[PDB]
Amino acid sequence: LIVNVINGPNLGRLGRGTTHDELVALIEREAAELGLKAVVRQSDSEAQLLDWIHQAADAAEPVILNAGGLTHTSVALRDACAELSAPLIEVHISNVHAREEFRRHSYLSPIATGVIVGLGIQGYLLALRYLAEH
Amino acid sequence: LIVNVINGPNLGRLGRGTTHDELVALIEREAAELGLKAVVRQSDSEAQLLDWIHQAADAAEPVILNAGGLTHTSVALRDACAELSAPLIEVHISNVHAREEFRRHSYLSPIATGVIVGLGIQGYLLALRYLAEH
Amino acid sequence: LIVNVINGPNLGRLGRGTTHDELVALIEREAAELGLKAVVRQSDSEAQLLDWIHQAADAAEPVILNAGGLTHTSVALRDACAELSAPLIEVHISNVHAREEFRRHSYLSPIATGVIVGLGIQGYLLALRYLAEH
Ligand SMILES: O=C(O)[C@@]1(O)C[C@@H](O)[C@H](O)C(OCc2cc3ccccc3s2)=C1Cc1cccs1
Ligand SMILES: O=C(O)[C@@]1(O)C[C@@H](O)[C@H](O)C(OCc2cc3ccccc3s2)=C1Cc1cccs1
Ligand SMILES: O=C(O)[C@@]1(O)C[C@@H](O)[C@H](O)C(OCc2cc3ccccc3s2)=C1Cc1cccs1
Repeated sequence: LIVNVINGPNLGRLGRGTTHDELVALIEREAAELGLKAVVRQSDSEAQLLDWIHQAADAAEPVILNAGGLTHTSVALRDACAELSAPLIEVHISNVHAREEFRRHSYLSPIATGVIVGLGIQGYLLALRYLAEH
Repeated sequence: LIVNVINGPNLGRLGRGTTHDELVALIEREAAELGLKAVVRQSDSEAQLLDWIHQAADAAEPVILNAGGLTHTSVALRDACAELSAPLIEVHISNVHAREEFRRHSYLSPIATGVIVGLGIQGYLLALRYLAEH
Repeated sequence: LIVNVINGPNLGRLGRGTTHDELVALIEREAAELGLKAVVRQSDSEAQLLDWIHQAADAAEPVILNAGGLTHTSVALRDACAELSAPLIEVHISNVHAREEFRRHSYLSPIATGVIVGLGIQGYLLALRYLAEH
């Protein structure tokens, strides 16, 4: 049943139209409809994100991760994620391939099961549906 | 009146001749002379720096930012700064163009109003004077 | 007598055969045999690692540093380490030259006294022995 949705730096600033709290609500509702339980967490702290990934590794739970800027920069986060035995779906709200070159490189994509970008907040919901059907 | 001066990693080690406390004193005095209030904050924690940038975004206040090593490495910090509606002045005490190649690239400069480097601690004071006259 | 052994992100996950606690035990025992005192610390937080490096700088104590993913990414950590007056030995358990290209670049190596990689946990013990004989 359990899927961990982990949001990284700046994701708490969503909507300041959809706020981060509203995103949590949308994800939780969709998870319920799919027979899952979504646990949604956000932090601007890499160490906090690492701890949540460690917990998912210990629990053998899947992760939907939007790491924000750390996607492009953090080897530590990638390496934490490499311990996950369950699927890892990388999500970006924006199309990271449509702006600065540096955003087109992700440390996470090579070790993720898959990646969804540019489909807005629905990307999280589509990631949930992937996990439900697998 | 209010200008946020935000110092990143290692800036607390200044003078260990001018210490970070002495830098705060110099900035506060100059701000007073210019009819401004400077709020000076330093942290080695990226998450703390992000929170201070978020607060400046919410308050529509300008920021003078010396991000230390994060200047060259942090997309998360750049992205937080992109939310600022008021001016962002990037400051470096040292001339970052006169040593290692990696220091000559800043994630902040492309989104800053302007950048002052190599003028020592006076760089902060000159940034204050820019904001006062604008 | 005192050598600071500082472990960065993900090192707390060792053995989850040798756990991080067992690594601490092995290092402490070897330090004792060499007439040293090893102080072993681990954190997933860059800010915490920076504080431990600052303390070693203030105490003029040597550092054996395995920075984990931050080895490849953190200018802030490198810059903190540049304040150290005593030796800095960079250690990696794995051979960082035998996998992804990005692991073959270290911000720490150019400012370290030396570097040991790929010799497993014994790398820490060999670093201790270097410091003991110098
Ligand atoms: O597309 C993403 O999900 C992304 O992982 C791309 C990543 O390159 C960037 O650091 C980021 O962080 C930069 C941000 C921009 C922004 C705009 C409006 C409200 C909040 C935020 S946070 C985000 C996260 C995004 C969320 C929404 C659009 S991008
Ligand atoms: O020039 C800067 O302001 C800079 O943002 C350049 C940046 O590349 C570097 O990570 C850093 O951080 C490296 C440091 C060096 C140093 C030397 C003496 C006392 C404190 C510090 S902290 C600094 C910050 C600087 C402050 C003073 C000189 S450079
Ligand atoms: O070789 C190292 O010491 C290294 O600094 C290499 C570095 O590139 C990597 O981020 C890391 O962090 C990735 C990790 C992998 C792993 C595997 C088994 C148990 C724990 C960990 S943590 C480590 C630290 C390592 C420890 C053991 C093997 S690599």
